[PDB]
Amino acid sequence: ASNNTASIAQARKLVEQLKMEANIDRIKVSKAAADLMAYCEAHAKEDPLLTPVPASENPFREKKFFC
Amino acid sequence: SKKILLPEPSIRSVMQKYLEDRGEVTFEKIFSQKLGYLLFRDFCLKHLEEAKPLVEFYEEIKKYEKLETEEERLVCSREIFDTYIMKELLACSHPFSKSAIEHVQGHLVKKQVPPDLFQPYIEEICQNLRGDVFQKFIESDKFTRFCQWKNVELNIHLTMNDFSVHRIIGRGGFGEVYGCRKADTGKMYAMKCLDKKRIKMKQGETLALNERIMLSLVSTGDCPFIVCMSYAFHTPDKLSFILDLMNGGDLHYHLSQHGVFSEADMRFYAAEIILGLEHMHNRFVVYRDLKPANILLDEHGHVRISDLGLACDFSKKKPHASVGTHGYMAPEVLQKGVAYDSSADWFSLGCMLFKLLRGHSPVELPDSFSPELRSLLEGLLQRDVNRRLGCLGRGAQEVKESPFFRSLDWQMVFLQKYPPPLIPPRGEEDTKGIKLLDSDQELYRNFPLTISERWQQEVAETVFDTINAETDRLEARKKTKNKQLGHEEDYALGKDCIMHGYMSKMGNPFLTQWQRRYFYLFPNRLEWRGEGEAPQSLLTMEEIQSVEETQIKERKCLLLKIRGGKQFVLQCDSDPELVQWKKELRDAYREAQQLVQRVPKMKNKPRAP
Amino acid sequence: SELDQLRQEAEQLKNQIRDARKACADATLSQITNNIDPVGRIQMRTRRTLRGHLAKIYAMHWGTDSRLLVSASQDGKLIIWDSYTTNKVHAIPLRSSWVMTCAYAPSGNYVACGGLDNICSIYNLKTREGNVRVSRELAGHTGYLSCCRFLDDNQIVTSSGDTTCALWDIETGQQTTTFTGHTGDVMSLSLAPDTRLFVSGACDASAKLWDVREGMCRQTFTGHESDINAICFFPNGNAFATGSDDATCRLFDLRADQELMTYSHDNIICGITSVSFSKSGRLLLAGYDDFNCNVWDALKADRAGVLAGHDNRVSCLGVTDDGMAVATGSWDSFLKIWN
RNA sequence: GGCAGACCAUACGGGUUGCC
Ligand SMILES: [Mg+2]
Repeated sequence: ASNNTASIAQARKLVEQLKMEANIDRIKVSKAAADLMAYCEAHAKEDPLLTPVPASENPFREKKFFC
Repeated sequence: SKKILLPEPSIRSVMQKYLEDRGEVTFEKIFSQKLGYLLFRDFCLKHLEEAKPLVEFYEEIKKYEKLETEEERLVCSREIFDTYIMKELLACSHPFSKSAIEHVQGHLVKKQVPPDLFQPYIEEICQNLRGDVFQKFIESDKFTRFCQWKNVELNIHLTMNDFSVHRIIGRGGFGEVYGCRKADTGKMYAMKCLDKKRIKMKQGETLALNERIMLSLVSTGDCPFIVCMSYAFHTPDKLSFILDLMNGGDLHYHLSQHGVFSEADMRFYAAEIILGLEHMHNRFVVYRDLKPANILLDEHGHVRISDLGLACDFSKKKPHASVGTHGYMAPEVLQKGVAYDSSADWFSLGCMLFKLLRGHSPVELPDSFSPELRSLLEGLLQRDVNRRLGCLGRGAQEVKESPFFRSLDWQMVFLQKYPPPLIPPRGEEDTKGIKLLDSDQELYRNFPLTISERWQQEVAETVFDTINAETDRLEARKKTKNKQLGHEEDYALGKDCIMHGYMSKMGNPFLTQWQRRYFYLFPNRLEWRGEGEAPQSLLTMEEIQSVEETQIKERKCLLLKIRGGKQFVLQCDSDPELVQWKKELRDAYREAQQLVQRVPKMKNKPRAP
Repeated sequence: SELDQLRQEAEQLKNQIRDARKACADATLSQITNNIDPVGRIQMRTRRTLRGHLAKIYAMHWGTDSRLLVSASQDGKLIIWDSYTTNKVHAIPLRSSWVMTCAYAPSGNYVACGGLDNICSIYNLKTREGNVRVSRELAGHTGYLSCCRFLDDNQIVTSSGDTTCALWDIETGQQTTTFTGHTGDVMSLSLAPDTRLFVSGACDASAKLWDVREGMCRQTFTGHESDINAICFFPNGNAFATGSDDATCRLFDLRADQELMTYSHDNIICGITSVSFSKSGRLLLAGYDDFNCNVWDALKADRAGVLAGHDNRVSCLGVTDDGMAVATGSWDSFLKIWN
């Protein structure tokens, strides 16, 4: 008797973990889409990748006075 | 002029490892090497202060045993006690044990002064000094200096340009004896140069190999009653053994000058050979050639032994041949299919002793002799083995405790203290039908090697100190100039670096362009630098397949098998360097590449056909 | 037969927990997104040429002040560069050449890293002098150090090759709590912006969420076929995505508790090394094996463009906090920037 | 018987051809 109760504690630790994850209330797929679609569309205006910003405002191109 | 120049500190990290894998890397096996004592004292005295008192202690114990008389031994025993033993218990920093002190205590009030009086302490001097002191020495710049010296030991390979010959002093057999000098330092040695083409002619290749092999085992610890070999080498047309050199002459030549010899005269001289014989018998060798003509003398006049020639090993395989000078033979060697041992020398010795008295050779003895000498030479020259001396169990000691050597002590003879009875003064084309074969040059490997010890002495007397400082003199002016140029703490400082050193790569396997750079080994890479920069050239261990050695225009060099369908070039300065790279080099990459498979991020992409 | 009473009560749990997910799931993102405007082809230009590291580069990290970064490389050194000028601020060698991950503090004052030293090594940039020195040595895990991420200049969390993460207190150098849960070796971990939550991946092919303060797992995410190399978080603190040696990427929501979108083109065989979102979040970038990242319309899952320029495996990447440009760590020993 | 040569020893002088 050694690995009998060793795998049991692990198997019991599993059912503890399974019941933990099942507890949470969930939300439908349409709810997440809009929240984060709207988030993307809310902050899409202020993206320097999506909005290719002017050469001057861009440092790695040509921003003037540094140091 | 020519003078040999040391390597650099860089070797330490390379060398240190070289030794560690052998085992000659402890208190004893460094100290033993008298240099490894010298640099130890140079360290222990000048830098460490707990060691200094045990060194002047130890040095003055050697200057007690090596003293002349026994009456003057007490004068120095009182000089010692009051200080080196007493003083340390007054400051109470004497760590030495009870029974250690109670031996010297009881016997220095009893006053009896045998040389093994202070011996139980000498082992405790060792005892304490190998603890930390030894370790903390290792971490010294002198310990470094050693490595620098020791490399030069394993780099030493000899030529004929290195030597400055003066005269000639012998012809016989395969070659001729030259009285040589070492131009690097400056001392007289004996070159026994041989002409290679005459050995294949006579077919004396068994005896030539033998005469080499014997010199080594004999020439181990210093013994001034045997002309010891120092260095050995071969060149495409010559072969030479480098040994000690002496002026005097031989006993056959001075038997011509003086004539017959006295009792107290021969006693001294005869005592010289017995210890030479002891040194031969203790390491299992027989000379098989005991003769007055084959014995030399130096500027002082003390004696040694010459042409080994016929000396063959009795170590394990006894030779049953009829070998020897036709005259000084025992009745054992003469017989066909019968073995013998040291008896062959002891008989030849007694045969020689007669000739050093009368002048010829014939058992019966004369009239006007002394009582003790009859009992001696009858024992030496007895036909049986069991009845003869030196062949019962002891060997050399049966000669020692004889009534002839009764007045004389066996420790003073040992040091050339007894004076010499009299002083010596100081005022071709036969073989042109044999060529250089390739089956001949195959058996010349395993020939050229130098004695670790005998060389270490060569420097000790000559120019160790004047070089020591002169290299130090430039080790400062180097780092001084290195500082002037803005310093760099040696790259491989605090990291997990293993070792580093020097090597020469050819820039690309195509041109004839050698560039030499400095290298740093790592667990996962190899970098290297030139004269000034910090590394900009690189090689991983992932990038490597395997590593072999190879001959390059007769030079053993390193191949660096590349993963990307190519190869790389290398070369070293000294011989051993090459090695210690290879060992941890071969391991580092394999263990590097071993654990590449176990990691998911670091791995090579899995193969997919 | 209690081991049997647990296993048969697990298959019923697995199938019933997954029915709770699929009872919620009726429509997909592709349906949600198909309506809105497309991205258009975003094709950037190389800007900077960071000659520096000689050996292969692994993990990097972005300086919070959007002009600096620390980059780890096999060469046994960690470099800090000025992205604007092309000047190497400082060059530092590690005590152990087995490096894997590098990090950068939020303040931009202290820094951490490590690898097969099985240790997170940490330093200070500006001591009471200027010469850079080791601050502390962190040990605990038996295996290697996969990745490490800061809380502030007093706490931090790592991930290791003994299949566990751990929180650390800088002051002491002791584990605040421990995060046992993964069976496979842990690889990449991602911080929450709020810094009270975190997610991580492993070789078992699962993603797990973790309550930071407590010290336990909250959710299990199954889907990926092969080893899960990369991971990153969405700005709002309730969404994240990952890359893998399967040669696909996936997206996940937390309240909803499942996979959302798969990013699988049929002309893609090689794996991802580390992934990252944009500021807006719509853009996802995967550290591909073919020496260039591909952009993804994280909404529709269409390929936007590629950053061809490297000549060897792309090991990692990152965005500036202000979304200005993109770094790229690669095995060709180079770091280029794109905008 | 002496000398000379051959064979060998050679950091050394002791062990079949020709000539009186
Ligand atoms: Mg000889």
